[PDB]
Parts: sequence; C-alpha cells; structure tokens
Amino acid sequence: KVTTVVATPGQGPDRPQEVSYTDTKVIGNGSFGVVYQAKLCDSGELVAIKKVLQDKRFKNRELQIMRKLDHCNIVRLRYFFYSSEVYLNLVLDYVPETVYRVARHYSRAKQTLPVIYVKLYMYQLFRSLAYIHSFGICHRDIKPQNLLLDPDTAVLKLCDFGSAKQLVRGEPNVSYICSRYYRAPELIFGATDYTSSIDVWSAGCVLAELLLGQPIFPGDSGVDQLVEIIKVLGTPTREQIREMNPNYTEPQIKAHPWTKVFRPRTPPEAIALCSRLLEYTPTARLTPLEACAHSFFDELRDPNVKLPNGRDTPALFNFTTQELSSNPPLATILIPPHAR
Ligand SMILES: Cc1ccc([N+](=O)[O-])cc1S(=O)(=O)N(C)/N=C/c1cnc2ccc(Br)cn12
Ligand SMILES: [Cl-]
Repeated sequence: KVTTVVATPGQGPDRPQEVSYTDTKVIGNGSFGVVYQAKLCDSGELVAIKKVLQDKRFKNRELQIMRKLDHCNIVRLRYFFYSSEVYLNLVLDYVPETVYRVARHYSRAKQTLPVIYVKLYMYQLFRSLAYIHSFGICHRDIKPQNLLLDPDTAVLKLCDFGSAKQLVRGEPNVSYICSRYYRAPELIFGATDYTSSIDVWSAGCVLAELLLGQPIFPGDSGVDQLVEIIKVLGTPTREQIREMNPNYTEPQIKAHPWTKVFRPRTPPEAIALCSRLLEYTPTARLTPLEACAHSFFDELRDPNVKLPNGRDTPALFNFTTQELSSNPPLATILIPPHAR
C-alpha cells in the first residue's frame, strides 16, 4: 500500500532522503526494464519509476548521464534508490502521453496531426538534443516512443537514456544501435566512428513520419532498411558512402523528389527541413540548434501564436548560455524581440 525508501536526489550532493510513495501499478514492462507509476506521499505528485537490473561491478551509465541533465524538454530524475540480485530504481517526473500514441490516434482515425503540433513537438525535440549534444551525450534511440507529451500544455520531454553514450573521437562504437526505422544510414553501413548527427537523422525520420502519417523508412529487415532509404534519397554516391563509413570500400536508383514524397498540402518549409536533416553525409545535416532556428518553426516565434485549446505555448525561447554555446549568434533568430 505505502512504500518508503531512502532515495538519493539526482541533483545536489549525495544526501539521501526518506521518500514515501503509493498507488503503485505497472505501466510498462519492456527491454527498457520495468516501469511503474506512483504518487509521492508528501506532494501527491505523480512519478514514473524505472527499474533495471544493476550489478555493482560497474556504475550505471544511464544514472551517471541522468544526474548531469537539467532541462525542461528532458524528463527529470527526481530521486534514485536500490532494491531487492539488485535493481536500480530511477524516480522520474511522470508524463501522460507519447508521440507514438498520439501519432497513432490520428493515423487510425485517418486524420493528419496538425502542423502546429508537428512544430511544437519537433522544436522541443531539437532543443533537447542541442542541450545533451553540448555535453557530447548522444541519445542513440530517438524514436516516437521516447518522446513524452502532456497534451494539455503541448510540452515534450525526451526520455530513456539507457542507450545514451558520451561519444569521443578515437573511441569506436557499435553500429547496430537505434530502432530500425530511425537508424542513420552510416550505422547501417557499419560506421563505428559516428557522431551525434545520428540523433538528427532520427529526428528527421520522426518529423517526416508526423507529416506522412506513417514511418518514411519502414524497413522489413536490417538490410531492407537501406533499400527503403534508397527509394527516397537515391543511391548514395561513392563520395557520400565514404563520409558515412570510410572503411566501406567498393547498383543505381534515382532520387525521388522531396515534394512528391509528402501530401500536396505539406508546407514547403517542412519539406526543406526534412531535406536538411535526412542527408546521407552526416556532417551536412543540420545541427539541433540550426534546426530549431529553421524557418519551419517561425510560427512558434510569432507573438500571437497559441495552442488550439486556447492556452499559451510552452517555454520555447528561455535559452541558457549553455544551450547557445555551440552557435551563440543564433540567439538573434532563436529568441524573438517579444521574449527578451
Ligand atoms: C513509453 C516508454 C518509453 C521509455 C521507457 N523507458 O525508457 O523505461 C518506458 C516506457 S513505458 O514503460 O512503456 N511507459 C508507458 N512509460 C510511461 C512513462 C510515463 N512517464 C514516464 C517518464 C519516464 C519514463 Br522512462 C517512462 N514514463
Ligand atoms: Cl549522509
């Protein structure tokens, strides 16, 4: 009925606090681990609790990554504790929806997700990426299930840092790492020297999916995932293949134009954004901050903009100087006059 634990706060120094929660039910049981929902006894606040098997031989990478992060578009680690063969327990802010589930309502209702929500959710995603990439943390599992929503406030929160890694040049990494559909072509090509731009490819695949109503590259297998990319982008050149994976040394299909991929209705600026994210050569793709400053998101910088339910937009321009470090002159576009 009532559970009490001695939990350590994610921020601050290691000063554990007795925490009591109740109304414990299982809301998720997957490869991510087991996830519960619960109500904190002092504030009545809803928390999600993520529980994974953790042997003491190594420090948990996800916990080490979570404790650094403090950002409004990322789910906050409130506390952590140990239980039970030993499990790590992350107590996290509860978020009631996901982009996966929302996109699916619209799709099964044969309805388009309104472009205003496409903008809000994707801007907030890119912002969360700029923040973590500024620390060299690549998420490596950007997909609709990991994008949590409050549908009343339109706030998006990136979650699950269980695949996340601080990438450092020279130290190679594994090529098979995202959800197939959202996997960057360099990864398919077996690059071990990849950058944070793999998250930007994944972001693009989410963007396109929200415009199309269905995944743009629904690969039948690990190998068919590339055949599906070839259909749209065309066959990558020798020059492009070298940039994705230099070791891959050595079939034509022509590029299908970007306008004709989407419905006639689709805003050109949305299309232009897809083309600057879903490039073959990783270094050509936009950075998360450049993406946030793309003209597709100009409506979010309009002073008059509101949500369809009547409320104001969430906090979109309260940038810290840490967030702006990668390209500070983008502040003159990212923070409009009315916000300064
Ligand atoms: C949807 C989802 C995405 C990621 C994880 N994960 O990394 O353990 C779990 C789940 S889930 O247990 O299937 N579930 C529906 N999650 C609900 C939930 C609600 N609020 C939060 C907040 C953080 C995490 Br993690 C999960 N949630
Ligand atoms: Cl102490």
